[PDB]
Amino acid sequence: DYTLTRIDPNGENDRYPLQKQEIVTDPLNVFMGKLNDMVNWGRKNSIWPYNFGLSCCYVEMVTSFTAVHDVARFGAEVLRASPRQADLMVVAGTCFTKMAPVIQRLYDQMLEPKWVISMGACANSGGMYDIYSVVQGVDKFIPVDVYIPGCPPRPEAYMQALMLLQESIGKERRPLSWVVGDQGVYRANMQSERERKRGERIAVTNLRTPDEI
Amino acid sequence: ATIHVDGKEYEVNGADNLLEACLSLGLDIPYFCWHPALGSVGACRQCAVKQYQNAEDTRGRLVMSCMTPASDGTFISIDDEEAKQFRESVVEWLMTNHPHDCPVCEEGGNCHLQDMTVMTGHSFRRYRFTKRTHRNQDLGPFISHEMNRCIACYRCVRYYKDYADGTDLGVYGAHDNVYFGRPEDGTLESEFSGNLVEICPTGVFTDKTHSERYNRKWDMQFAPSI
Amino acid sequence: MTLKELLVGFGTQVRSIWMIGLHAFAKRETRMYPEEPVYLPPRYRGRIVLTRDPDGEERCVACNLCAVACPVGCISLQKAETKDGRWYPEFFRINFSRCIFCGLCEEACPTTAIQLTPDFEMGEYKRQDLVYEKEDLLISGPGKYPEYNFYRMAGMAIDGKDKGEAENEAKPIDVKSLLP
Amino acid sequence: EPAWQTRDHLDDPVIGELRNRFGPDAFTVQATRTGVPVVWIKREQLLEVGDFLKKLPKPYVMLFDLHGMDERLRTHREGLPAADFSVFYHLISIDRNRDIMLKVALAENDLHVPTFTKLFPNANWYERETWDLFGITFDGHPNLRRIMMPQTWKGHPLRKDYPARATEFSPFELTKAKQDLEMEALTFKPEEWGMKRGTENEDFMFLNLGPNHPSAHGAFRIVLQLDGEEIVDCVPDIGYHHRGAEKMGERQSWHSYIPYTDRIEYLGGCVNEMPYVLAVEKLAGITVPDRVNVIRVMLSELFRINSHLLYISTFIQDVGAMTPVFFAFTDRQKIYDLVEAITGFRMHPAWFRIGGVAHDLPRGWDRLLREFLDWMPKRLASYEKAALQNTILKGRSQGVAAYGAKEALEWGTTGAGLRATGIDFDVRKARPYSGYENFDFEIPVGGGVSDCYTRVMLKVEELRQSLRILEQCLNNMPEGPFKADHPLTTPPPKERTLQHIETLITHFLQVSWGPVMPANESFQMIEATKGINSYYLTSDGSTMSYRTRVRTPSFAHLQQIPAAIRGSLVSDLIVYLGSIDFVMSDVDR
Ligand SMILES: CCCCCCCCCCC1=C(C)C(=O)C(OC)=C(OC)C1=O
Ligand code: SF4
Ligand code: SF4
Ligand code: SF4
Ligand code: SF4
Ligand code: SF4
Ligand code: FES
Repeated sequence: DYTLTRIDPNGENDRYPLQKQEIVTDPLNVFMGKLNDMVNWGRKNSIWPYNFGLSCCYVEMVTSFTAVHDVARFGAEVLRASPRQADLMVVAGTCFTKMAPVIQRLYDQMLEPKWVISMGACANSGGMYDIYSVVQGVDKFIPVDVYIPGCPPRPEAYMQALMLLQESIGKERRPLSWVVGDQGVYRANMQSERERKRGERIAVTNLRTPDEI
Repeated sequence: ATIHVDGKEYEVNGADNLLEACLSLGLDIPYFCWHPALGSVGACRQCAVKQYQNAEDTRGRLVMSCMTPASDGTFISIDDEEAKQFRESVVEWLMTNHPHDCPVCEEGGNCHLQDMTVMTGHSFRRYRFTKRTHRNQDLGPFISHEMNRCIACYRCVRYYKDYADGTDLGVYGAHDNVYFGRPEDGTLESEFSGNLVEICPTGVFTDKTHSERYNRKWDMQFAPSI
Repeated sequence: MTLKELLVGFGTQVRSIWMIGLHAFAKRETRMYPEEPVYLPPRYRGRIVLTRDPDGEERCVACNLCAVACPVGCISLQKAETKDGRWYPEFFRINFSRCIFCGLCEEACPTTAIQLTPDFEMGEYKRQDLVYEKEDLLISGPGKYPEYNFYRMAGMAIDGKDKGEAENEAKPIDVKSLLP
Repeated sequence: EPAWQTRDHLDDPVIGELRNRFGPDAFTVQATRTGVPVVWIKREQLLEVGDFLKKLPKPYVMLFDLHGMDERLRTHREGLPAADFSVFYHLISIDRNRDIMLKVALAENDLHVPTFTKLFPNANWYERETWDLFGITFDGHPNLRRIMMPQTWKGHPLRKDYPARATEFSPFELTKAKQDLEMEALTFKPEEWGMKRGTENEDFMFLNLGPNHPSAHGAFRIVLQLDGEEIVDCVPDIGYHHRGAEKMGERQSWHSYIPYTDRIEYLGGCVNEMPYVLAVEKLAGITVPDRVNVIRVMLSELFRINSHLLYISTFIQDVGAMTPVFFAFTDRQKIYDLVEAITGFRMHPAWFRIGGVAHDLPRGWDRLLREFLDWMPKRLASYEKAALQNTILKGRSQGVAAYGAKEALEWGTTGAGLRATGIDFDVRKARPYSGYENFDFEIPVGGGVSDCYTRVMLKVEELRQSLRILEQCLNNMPEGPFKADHPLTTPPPKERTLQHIETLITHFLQVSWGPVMPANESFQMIEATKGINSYYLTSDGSTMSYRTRVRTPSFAHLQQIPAAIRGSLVSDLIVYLGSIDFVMSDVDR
């Protein structure tokens, strides 16, 4: 229940992303597993987002940074202006066709490990902008770890996606060093949130009427 | 022939009625009972326009454009206030008994009655009493029958009996209980019964074969074919 | 700069430091998601559901008005019919990776079947899972509108509601009736 | 006579002046619902007419808008000159409080117009966009290159034969060759803009200030030619936020386009919805009731306070003080409490309708409005004392990127910059709309210099005035309908839709095929959060817009940037970008 990705920027593959993915089994012993868990804990509790925004979704993400939401509580407020110091790229906005090589370049300039959250309907699929100048989803060329529906997602939806990314990071397998060992990145194939929440969602019967505050 | 419509001069065929002449010019007059292939009968009273004998006439008189020849020198107004109010009143009278059926009606989005309700500008209901209802008939595998939606425009019987020479469709009953259908349940025997689904301006006669896998007209991908 | 400008600037710097240091004694403004739940007002436009009438049947008559009213085109459904003749969606899928939560489908719904509900937590790992079929949309109650039944108003006959049994409907009169 | 009635505006004195100067056969007056005299002039007389309007006794000083239109599919062109394409020029006389729209007809083969850049220097970017999207050449333009699309783009997307949807073309496939090609095309070429690489003593550093820069307000690049830290020249590179919103206007029904209007200026919300619904209501012949006017004004002022809070806090953050943005976003959350309760959404409510608003006000809205009106003023006074009266902020902003009334007028600058130059021009007072004349509020004006500091403090005073308007909205809220009684009110009131058949029919057709707007041209200008925002709508008689032209103020302000910042330090440009009040959705549409 793991997908292994191996990157190959100079291989015989031109289409982005320059990577290959294969469904494998969990590679994980009594000490390497514990130290991998410690590295995953440290990485998931210190996620520095890239100060990068395309449209209105960025306004909601930085709203989550402020005092009324305080995403600092999760340890994810540091907000680096440099791609080298950033761990998380939030595609917060429309992937405009003119902006797509820029997004690819900025993703290339980030360093390992890196995660991608596609925030909002535009970044997810193109959203309402099925139009000549808009790429229909940033996952046409960027591998995406978490998708947030919404236009915009509210700041707590961005926080919920941050927690989802934390659970995905906490059970991933990455090279502990670049000198010795397997260097491919193993990501757990999680149960979908739709299937997880289906039981409590279908059981809803009555909601408040839209007539009061 | 030269006619005047709302102060605009037009060249028309004098052998045509005013409704077909004005529709050929691109003007919008609401209509139900007239059809180009069936002729005019003046039943639905929807196509009212105000007529003036001279240019220096301001009183006028409401006439049926489908029943009025488009002769030389006629003055008419479509956008007259009394004409617009009467056409809206005709739509409202048709709406008094019409069922609340558009979401579950196969004619929706393709319905001439919907279009003429919108075209006259009638959107407020003030009738508060009961709506008459009808049972339906089984008309065979091709045509589905829903008489609640009938506006009694007589198009079906005029097409089926006068045009197509069919014998098993007719109009029964009287005043506001007029029923359009067969004398009993059974398959419509005309080889051209299927044209009723386009002839009927409402969802009384609908395509049952399409109704099995129904979609609306806007969702359809069309092509010209043979 | 002048001496007065220097003294005034020193005073303004001192004032700024003092006011932020007094903010250190203030009540916190943070709404602590997720430990305290987000309050959403009742008409908040979040996750879309399909609802049921008070009799327990699904309200959706598969009229396709929501799909055409959607400016994104992220609703796809197909009409089907039961034996008694009621219309219902054979399938109903919503692409939530596309949906902008504008609420135009709920506004266009003539049966109050489709409703936007106060729920914003729909983040996913794979965006193919953001395609919600009818099994993930149809809830077990009326949702925001507790009493409306479209079929109680429609003239079309279904099971348990014959001709003449809808609201504001008279009983059908046969053309063979003896009364004039 | 209702305000939406078709008028030719022959009683406007500018028509008589043009008739006396050029003759009665030199131009054709078109009757519209734009509220503005629309005059078709010959292409050979365009510069003469523009010069004559520039030198009138009470002159037309601002080129408000300049764009094109593809008339080849327009079936209702009665009384109009024969045109395959056309270019329109919206000019404003502030001292007359009047405006005129000149129109030039063009044949398909001869798609060239004389450039307007000598008369109005802000015509440069408008002509670049008209060339980019329509393929209309402007002769004598100093640099007529693409501005919305990349340089390696084929075709002109606003043409009627260009496909709108991305799914018409192949899905986006980023390859190595394509990435190298578009990254080469994005690379700045200083020889194409008349810049040298340096002097003999030193080299100029060409710096990308964006698209990914903390001070660029979105997808936006300025290429700075730097001598040390001095800006020798700059080229603002826009079009990175181009969403095809006008093309989408030709692609959605009149009702289903409203959420797109929300995302034109994404900090504006209902403010962005207001000119579109007013222009559609002019097309539909709808006069909304008083309660609708007050509801729309209240939502507009709430979103104006929201946008101004973000603007003031981000200016303070750009100057260097990072604390007030936390508190200001808390204030934005108080506004969002009210806005979520009323509309069901935070950022893009999509809540205005043709003929009214989507729902009535929920029970208990006045409690939330009263809470915000009690919360706001102490917070604003705290921001003023802690940050805006700090002398380091004043030394960063006072006297920085300054321009006067002449520079504001020649670049189309509106909003706080224009009123900071001393010109008292606000749309809500000069051309009142939506019942704004029933509210008492002041329009703050500057002393004559449009500073960074003056623009920010003018927006602070505008925030206080919007608080006054909201107090009046809370205290005097009319009882009545939230939707007009017109047949074209889209959608109709929902309860009548759910129980009345004719209302159900109207709703059915309005949400599916769309409301039918009779063929006309309409225009609505409003005071948006960042300046003057306008919608120019052409109906061809269908359920879709034939042409949706959105004039946004941020386009003009970003074009003004190199004239006002040339010869300054980079820090001055950072403060200038913070004080313009722009978002790039507004710039690129
Ligand atoms: C970091 C602590 C919380 C403050 C949040 C940042 C302040 C608001 C962001 C302003 C902004 C906007 C709107 C913006 O659109 C933009 O472009 C993406 C920026 O540059 C990175 C911005 O800085
Ligand atoms: S998804 Fe909506 S809110 Fe987010 S960038 Fe797109 S238009 Fe803006
Ligand atoms: S016949 Fe027309 S108006 Fe009547 S229910 Fe069907 S679609 Fe509606
Ligand atoms: S069944 Fe149809 S065609 Fe016949 S009278 Fe009724 S509405 Fe007209
Ligand atoms: S909320 Fe808007 S975008 Fe989402 S399914 Fe409904 S109509 Fe479509
Ligand atoms: S508009 Fe309502 S009843 Fe019609 S198909 Fe959509 S959810 Fe079903
Ligand atoms: S169409 Fe003329 S009366 Fe029916």
